[PDB]
Amino acid sequence: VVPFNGKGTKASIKFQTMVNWLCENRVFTEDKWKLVDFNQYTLLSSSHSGSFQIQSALKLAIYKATNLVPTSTFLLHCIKDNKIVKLLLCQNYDPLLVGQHVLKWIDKKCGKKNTLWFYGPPSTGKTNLAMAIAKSVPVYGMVNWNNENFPFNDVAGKSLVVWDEGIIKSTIVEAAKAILGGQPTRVDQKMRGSVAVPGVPVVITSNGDITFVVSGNTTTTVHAKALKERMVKLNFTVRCSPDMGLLTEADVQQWLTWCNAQSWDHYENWAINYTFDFPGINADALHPDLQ
Amino acid sequence: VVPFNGKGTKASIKFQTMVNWLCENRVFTEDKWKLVDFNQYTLLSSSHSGSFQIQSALKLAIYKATNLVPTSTFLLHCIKDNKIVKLLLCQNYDPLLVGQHVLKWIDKKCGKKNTLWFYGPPSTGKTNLAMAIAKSVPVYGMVNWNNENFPFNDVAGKSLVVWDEGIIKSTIVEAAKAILGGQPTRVDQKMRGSVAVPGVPVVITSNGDITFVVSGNTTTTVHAKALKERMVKLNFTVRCSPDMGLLTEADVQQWLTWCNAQSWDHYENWAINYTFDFPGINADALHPDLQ
Amino acid sequence: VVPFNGKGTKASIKFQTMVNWLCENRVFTEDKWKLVDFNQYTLLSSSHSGSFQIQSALKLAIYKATNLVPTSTFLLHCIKDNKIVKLLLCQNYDPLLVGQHVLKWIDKKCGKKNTLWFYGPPSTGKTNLAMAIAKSVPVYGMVNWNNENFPFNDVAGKSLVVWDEGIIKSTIVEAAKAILGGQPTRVDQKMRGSVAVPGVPVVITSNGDITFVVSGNTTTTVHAKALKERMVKLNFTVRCSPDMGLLTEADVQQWLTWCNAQSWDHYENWAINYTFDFPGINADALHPDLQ
Amino acid sequence: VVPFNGKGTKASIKFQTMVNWLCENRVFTEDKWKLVDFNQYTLLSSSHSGSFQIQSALKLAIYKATNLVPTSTFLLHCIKDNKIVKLLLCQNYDPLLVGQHVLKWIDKKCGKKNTLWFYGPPSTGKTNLAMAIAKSVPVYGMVNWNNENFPFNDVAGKSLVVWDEGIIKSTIVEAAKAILGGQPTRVDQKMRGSVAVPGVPVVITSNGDITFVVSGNTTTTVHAKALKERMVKLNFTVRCSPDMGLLTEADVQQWLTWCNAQSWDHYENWAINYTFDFPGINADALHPDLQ
Ligand SMILES: Nc1ncnc2c1ncn2[C@@H]1O[C@H](COP(=O)(O)OP(=O)(O)NP(=O)(O)O)[C@@H](O)[C@H]1O
Ligand SMILES: Nc1ncnc2c1ncn2[C@@H]1O[C@H](COP(=O)(O)OP(=O)(O)NP(=O)(O)O)[C@@H](O)[C@H]1O
Ligand SMILES: Nc1ncnc2c1ncn2[C@@H]1O[C@H](COP(=O)(O)OP(=O)(O)NP(=O)(O)O)[C@@H](O)[C@H]1O
Ligand SMILES: Nc1ncnc2c1ncn2[C@@H]1O[C@H](COP(=O)(O)OP(=O)(O)NP(=O)(O)O)[C@@H](O)[C@H]1O
Ligand SMILES: [Mg+2]
Ligand SMILES: [Mg+2]
Ligand SMILES: [Mg+2]
Ligand SMILES: [Mg+2]
Repeated sequence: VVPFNGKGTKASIKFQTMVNWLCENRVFTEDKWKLVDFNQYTLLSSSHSGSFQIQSALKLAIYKATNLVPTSTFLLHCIKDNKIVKLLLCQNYDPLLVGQHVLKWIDKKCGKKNTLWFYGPPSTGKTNLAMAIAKSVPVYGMVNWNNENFPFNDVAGKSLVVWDEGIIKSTIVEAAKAILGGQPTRVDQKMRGSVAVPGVPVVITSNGDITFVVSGNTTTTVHAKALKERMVKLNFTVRCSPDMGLLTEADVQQWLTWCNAQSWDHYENWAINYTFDFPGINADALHPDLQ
Repeated sequence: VVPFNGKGTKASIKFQTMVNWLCENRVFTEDKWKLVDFNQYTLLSSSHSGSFQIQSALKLAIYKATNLVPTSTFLLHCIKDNKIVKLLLCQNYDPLLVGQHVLKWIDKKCGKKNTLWFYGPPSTGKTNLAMAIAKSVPVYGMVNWNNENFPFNDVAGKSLVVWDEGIIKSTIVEAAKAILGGQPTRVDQKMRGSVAVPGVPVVITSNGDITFVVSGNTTTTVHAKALKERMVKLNFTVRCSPDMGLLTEADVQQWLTWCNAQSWDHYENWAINYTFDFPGINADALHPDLQ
Repeated sequence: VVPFNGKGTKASIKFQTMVNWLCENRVFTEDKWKLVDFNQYTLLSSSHSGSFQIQSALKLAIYKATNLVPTSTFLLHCIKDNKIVKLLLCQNYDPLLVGQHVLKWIDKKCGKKNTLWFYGPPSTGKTNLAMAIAKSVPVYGMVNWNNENFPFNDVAGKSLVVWDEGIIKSTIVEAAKAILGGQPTRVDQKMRGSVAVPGVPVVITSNGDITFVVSGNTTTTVHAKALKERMVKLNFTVRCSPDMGLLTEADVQQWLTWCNAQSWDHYENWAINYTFDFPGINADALHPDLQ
Repeated sequence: VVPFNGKGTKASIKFQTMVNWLCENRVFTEDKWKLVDFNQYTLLSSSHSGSFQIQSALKLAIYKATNLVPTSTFLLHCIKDNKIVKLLLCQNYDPLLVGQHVLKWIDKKCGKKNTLWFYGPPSTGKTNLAMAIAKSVPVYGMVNWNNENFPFNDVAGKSLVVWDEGIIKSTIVEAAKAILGGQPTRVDQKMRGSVAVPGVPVVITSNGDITFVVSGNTTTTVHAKALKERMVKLNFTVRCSPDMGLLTEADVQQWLTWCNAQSWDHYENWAINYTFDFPGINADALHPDLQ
């Protein structure tokens, strides 16, 4: 489609430049704008026009970051000292395959297996890898912030949804299957006009088996197969020492950048058959620098 | 206290004999009365007096069974062929200590540890050992039968309460802590005019860990300590042939009688300080009749 | 169990004789009692005692008919001229096998398969063959009489439940799966206090496929596997003559009496594995009497 | 069917005699009993037993009069002077045919044509003829008495239902089709336990075409065909002078008794296939008495 030949004024060009600046510097909230540039916010908020422009530019930046640019782009751009690879080696997992799977999963290139699940016993490194990952995406949401009766109230405009120490009830199990597999909600179909558009990755950490759905004062098992069809499970069964601090965006960015450079030939070999359980660590097919 | 000098008539003695028969024949409901002796039920149901007497005698027999006679008397009435012993041996547990603890627990002689917990993965023998105990006692009740919002609605007049594959919610945890610890409910305290209401033993089977209380869409571990003060845990890990069938009342009675017949020296050594987790079988402490 | 040695009076014996008379003559409602014997009803209803006795005897007779005497005895009491065998032959079915299956089904001896489904184009005999078994049993109930939101109100005390031109909605599918399989509800288990409560046979006639569950304005197939495990399906294709005539209980009694006397091996050879579709006719194995 | 062995005492026999007296003398309400025999009512109301017996006898007499005895028997108890025959001659109708049709319709022998409709212009004798036939039957009801939302709430136990100056709305048109066609409501089937327990004759008088069903603020015609099927119509197109007075029970009884013993041929052919409109006179075939 040939773009419309409409020509803008100087104010429109400056507004577009400000939107580009907002998207470039990963500023997506009013508080972040105040913390990053108080001068521009103060100058803009002196009139009605600037107040309208702030909201309009914020919305446009959200849309551009979550719809027009791949999420992995806000993930990229000597590896043995990284904390992420050491953590993934402690729990006997291959860092390269996990990184490639994360790269493919955050771009909605894994099919119906839209959910990533972390499982294991207390202090084993789970809300630390999930929340480092979440802090590197442009916008992320959480199920804990939302109301109990509406756990999926706000999923549009987000790059990731985090469910921390979560359990699935029979009241919402029908809705969760829609969001854990990537199926759009009905209202998203209605306003967009198509049958499937938005999509959103989901990451879950828990201490117990979420395949068991609580019904009343008891538990059922009839929903196990459908839930297992849509998840990839990792076992964090090795406790970690308190010698490790918080995981930061730089560590995960470096880890993913290093993973993206190496050979991908192994990954699609697994991609013929996506398994519920992630493959375990090997030694014949390990990366030479990781030894 | 010297009993009152009241003298009964022929009808009173007949009614007392009927109550004794009802209590001795282990019949406590109208349906079992019709099934066992339809002639007497039909003869009584011919007038208002007989209809009143049916309900009065049923209530009196229930009270006598659940309050005046210890439950362990009903349970009591070669051993290799017993399925209970083999099932408990396959699960790395000593049948003798388990039997002694069951005998002491059903009589409310364990203190604050009023709950028995069976934990383990699918088909390992748990709704089997529990519902043969439930049928070995005069009257038992289920949390499953009760309403969702009132799990502990009916506990008066019961010798046992069974919670099958259940989960503890945060909206009912306050009543759960009281009922699983043997603490009498406030309504019974008010109605009976005393603070010495006995309380009912509880048995729980589950696939997951019930010390993680379901709150909202997450699980909390704040109560995990307190619950551990009121429960004894048994792990059922090994699985069992699909050929062994329903376990029966005769097997439970024989196992409990044989357990009671032996010595009672090792139990009170453990009873000095009760442990949350039931100890496993010992290599040399096993009874000669079981080695 | 030795029955209670209590002895009844003359009035008790007369009441028991009246209950037996009510059972023998298949009188289970007040209107039928008035129609059959107005003299005894008028004599009894002259005082409070007789009015109480009427209801007591009716309840006892219903209970004895439903729970203490097998229903097949009420059905049991040349064959080429019978209408039922001709109707079942027109639809390419063996009347002997159908009769034996009906006899085993009405006594709750089929396990999980408690439902009988008649399906086909209109005017093919479905209501006729089903509402003749219903009139042959002592007491029968109808799903159509009950409320729309509560289709399973009166299922206790019934020998058969009839669902005519029925469709399964998504709101009642949970209770429908339980009732069609012969399992009891929580209320029945709690009131009886026996967990093992017998179910009631169900017969359904319909013009469409009832495995498609109505949800909203759509039909779904997520329950089509559990429903087929509980049902036996017969196809009524051949249209019937416009002067077929209303079927009579005597025809059903004659057909079932003839079927019960014949050999059974051709039934339990198939009864190891129950199929969703009823086996079709076989001229080689057809009984020589009705050739 | 054999009556029960039970025989009554003196009190039971006296109660049965009192019930027979109540049924014979056409006393079916307490006010009628006080008006006809105040002495017996006063002696009965001395104690609780007589008060119970009064209600029991009234209910038994009502049931006997409305279920065990044909209605026409209450109606079958020179001919020029009769007012009914003169009125029917002034309306261009054959009195013999009307009498025979009334006799066959009061006994529920007309099939689906359970309703009788009188239509015509103001003051032409219609609340007259219809309320003189209702005075002859033991017990009758009226749609006027009942609530507007539930016009057919109390129809059990009546020999006739009168709908005076009526009109059919779209809210109840489904229920009326049951009453006007003679089919039982689901409540009657539920309580009695059968499929076709009762059926009540209906008589309707109106000044307009009742086949037009009122819907909202407009009129529909989609229900006309069924109403035409379930009804028989007469045209009272001639008004009457005010000298004529009321129509009594004696006139109706004499008219119906006279029509009962003339012939049953000119009706028998018509009963082969009923027409919506009642045939008019025919001087070719008219009875010599009134000719
Ligand atoms: N805010 C923090 N600052 C420093 N170290 C932290 C912090 N949070 C967690 N850690 C460390 O990270 C490791 C695991 O913590 P965490 O990732 O929260 O565990 P987890 O498996 O998610 N726990 P749990 O929620 O109890 O099942 C431990 O070594 C902690 O000491
Ligand atoms: N109804 C039954 N009839 C015959 N045998 C049975 C029955 N139920 C259980 N069994 C036998 O008992 C074994 C244990 O079953 P069960 O006691 O139900 O296990 P469980 O651990 O409670 N199961 P689950 O509820 O899946 O955690 C089975 O493997 C069968 O061999
Ligand atoms: N009341 C009746 N009296 C006489 N014959 C009847 C009666 N009802 C049905 N039949 C006959 O029996 C046959 C079966 O009719 P019926 O059993 O009502 O049909 P059905 O299979 O339920 N049809 P439908 O409900 O339209 O799918 C027809 O050929 C009818 O003529
Ligand atoms: N209460 C009465 N007292 C005396 N005569 C009456 C009475 N009611 C009716 N009549 C006579 O019966 C005739 C018919 O009246 P009625 O039967 O009420 O007519 P209708 O056509 O049913 N009425 P409507 O359509 O409501 O105007 C009258 O013209 C009177 O002669
Ligand atoms: Mg955590
Ligand atoms: Mg179990
Ligand atoms: Mg039909
Ligand atoms: Mg009028």
